[PDB]
Amino acid sequence: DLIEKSKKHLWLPFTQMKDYDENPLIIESGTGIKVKDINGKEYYDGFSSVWLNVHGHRKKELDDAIKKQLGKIAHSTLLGMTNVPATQLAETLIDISPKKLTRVFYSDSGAEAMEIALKMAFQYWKNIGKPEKQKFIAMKSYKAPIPYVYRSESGDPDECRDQCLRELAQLLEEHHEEIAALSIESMVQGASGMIVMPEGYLAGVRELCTTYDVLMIVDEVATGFGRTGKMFACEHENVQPDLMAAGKGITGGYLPIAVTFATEDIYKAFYDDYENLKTFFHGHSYTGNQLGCAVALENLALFESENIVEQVAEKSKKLHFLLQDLHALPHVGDIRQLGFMCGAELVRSKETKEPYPADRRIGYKVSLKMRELGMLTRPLGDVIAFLPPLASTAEELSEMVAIMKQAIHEVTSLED
Amino acid sequence: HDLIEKSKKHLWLPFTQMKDYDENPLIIESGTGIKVKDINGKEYYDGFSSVWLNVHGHRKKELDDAIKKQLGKIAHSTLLGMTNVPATQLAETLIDISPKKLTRVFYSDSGAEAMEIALKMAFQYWKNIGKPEKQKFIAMKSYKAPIPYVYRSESGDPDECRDQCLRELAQLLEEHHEEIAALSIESMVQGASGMIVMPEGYLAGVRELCTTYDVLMIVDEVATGFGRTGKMFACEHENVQPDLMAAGKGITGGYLPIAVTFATEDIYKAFYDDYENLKTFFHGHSYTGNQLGCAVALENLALFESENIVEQVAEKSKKLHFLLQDLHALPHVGDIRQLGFMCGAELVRSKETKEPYPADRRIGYKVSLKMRELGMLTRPLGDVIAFLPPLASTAEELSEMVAIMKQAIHEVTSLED
Ligand SMILES: *Cc1c(COP(=O)(O)O)cnc(C)c1O
Ligand SMILES: *Cc1c(COP(=O)(O)O)cnc(C)c1O
Repeated sequence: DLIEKSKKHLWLPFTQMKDYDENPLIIESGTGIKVKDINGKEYYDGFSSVWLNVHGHRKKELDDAIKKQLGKIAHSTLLGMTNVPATQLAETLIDISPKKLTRVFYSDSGAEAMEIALKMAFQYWKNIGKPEKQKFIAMKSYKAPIPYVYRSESGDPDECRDQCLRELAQLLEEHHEEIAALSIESMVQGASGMIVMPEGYLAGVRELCTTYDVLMIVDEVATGFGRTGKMFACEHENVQPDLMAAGKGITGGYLPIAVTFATEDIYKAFYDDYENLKTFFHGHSYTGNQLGCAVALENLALFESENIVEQVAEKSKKLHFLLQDLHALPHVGDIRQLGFMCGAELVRSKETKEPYPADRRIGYKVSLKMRELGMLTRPLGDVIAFLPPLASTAEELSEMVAIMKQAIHEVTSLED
Repeated sequence: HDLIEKSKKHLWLPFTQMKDYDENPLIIESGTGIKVKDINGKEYYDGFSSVWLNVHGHRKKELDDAIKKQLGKIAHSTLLGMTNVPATQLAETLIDISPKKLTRVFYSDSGAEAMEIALKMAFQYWKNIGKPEKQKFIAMKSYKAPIPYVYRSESGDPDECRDQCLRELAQLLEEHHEEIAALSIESMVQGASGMIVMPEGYLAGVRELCTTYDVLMIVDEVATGFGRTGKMFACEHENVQPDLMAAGKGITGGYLPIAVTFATEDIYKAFYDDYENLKTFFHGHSYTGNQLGCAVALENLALFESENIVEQVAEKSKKLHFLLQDLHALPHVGDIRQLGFMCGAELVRSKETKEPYPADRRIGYKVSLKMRELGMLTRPLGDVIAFLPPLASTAEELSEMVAIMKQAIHEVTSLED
């Protein structure tokens, strides 16, 4: 009856509370890559608690890092001063980030880190006397398209790539003098349905931004910290962001810490005598929280000593083969994967690739079937996301993929 | 030495000119009670409660234990489409201690996120119920409307100031309410603007006008929340019932980032419907309802109960007032403002010009640096020296911090004429 109480006082993020009331779920504990509910039923953490859990739950080293920091101080401010763990973590993050990035600006969430990146971009140009550069390009302000090869007319990766790059170039051509920055997810569009960008695409946008003197903001909130088989996904194409947002996996999934990385050139445009009004007057009260910073330092220590990134890249090879036989199912239209970042797009006809009408709630229905079959994930429309913890074993991966295959079949054959 | 050099090499600090940090850096290593200790071993009174969030002091044993216990279960699992135990229990406790009309808890990571969520809730509320014209908001200082600043008003009278500002609000609402979704206001004290305490009856007046003109009242309790003004929430001072209320900072006793937007049932129910009907509030964050933060918040609220912090703040605030009135007598202290443990001393170049020092003399900053050498941290708000001591501060500690502040103020300010 914590259950009937839950229905009374909560308002959950991104969720229709009527859906919640009809199918409540309350998690009590976790161990390894499984979480347990208040009835004792276990589930594989098939989405890494929304793309942030790295080493599974109750990871000893992580538990210990927080316990240790408690023994010193939980929180002191970064407003006008600093603390030991935030400073140490800043140096460590800079060691592993793309080389052009030299500064760490903390915040609480990935959304905050992105918002800061945009404000930085905007004020940067104003600070250096170019107040005309105030517009933004959001790749899906002006908007420019990212390749969606699966639903393209050519079905051709680099045709699609080149055509999208041509359209961005046109946008850049006639408005660059007015544009402060372009924002883009690194390599994989998450919320859009785990859409992996064709080779050379991200590199191409970097090139255009440099050419037309526009700051490139790269969102690594989902992709960062090993998720795609590289520490940061922009390593796949050797891209150097001007500003880079990270969060989620940074703390191994334990606590809210997020970061906006900037280059030295951006930082110095705000560095001056106070009187000169160059200061970046933004931030948050919990910025650089010791508890969160302490757990992130140990998270990173583990990446190094557990060779997590190599292990992810290795395991991703067999994972691909498991997924392709998933492709065989009558309603699996497309399989998309980069590292442990995967999605299975569901469709009513794989020949015409016509989707189900949204009102058949296929994605939701699959997620519920997987739930009863003992696995958590979150659907994106009718794309079944699969983002297993980075510590997942080959065995655990094959078990999670099997549950996906069964749920998809059991649901979609009724067409639900 | 190299910690200090590394600090200058890779950090970009919030709300701070890094050149200022570079010439006077400060790195904190630990905390005990209401004191923090830097890496050189120098100790400082936490005069601003680590920027208005520290409640019981640092390394509060019960707080530490609460987090260790929760670690033994699970650190984080999602509230996206499901929930967890600590977040569920905390929500019930929060509803019990919050204004009665507020029945729903929507978690986020920060006070800013919780205010952003309140705005989006209000906007979509009106659209959901078929009045999409209600798309603007009022921000008290979107239309802006003025809050009473009694100290440098014509009359210097609270009632007169209150009544005038309410008259301006009423006219704005009379003329534009059909286009307005919500009004946003800090509860009783404007913090960042200089710890400006609202005159008696003003907040209630705002609530009445909002109700009268069908505008949702968003009350920001991020600074005032959790005992800071000598009530659990500041809107208790005038018995006001917000439509939406933002809370953060002190919620966890100052340990961890968790935040809440409270809503009424009428608001909640406008988003509750068959999914196909498109009433859903599609916003939120990945760390919403984080177990570690919710666990420490539950123990924070337990300690509020078992030590009645709120009554103690209200009691100690009486003597604090006397100590501040003493400060008020210094040549360059123009005004003293206080509600509970939420205080500011406004510094002026002339007491009955109340002419401020030119901003470029950096008086507030200079005073804050002098307090630092004197063993006490705070942050100035322009030339207002904020004083927001942890709620657990003793009468003796309160007198000690006020004395450092007094000394710092005359020491700096006597050299500026
Ligand atoms: C602290 C504060 C905020 C912002 O909260 P953050 O956690 O720093 O993002 C909002 N409103 C008021 C009144 C505050 O004091
Ligand atoms: C998670 C996510 C965000 C937002 O992060 P929050 O912590 O939920 O605010 C931003 N960008 C991307 C790519 C994300 O995956």
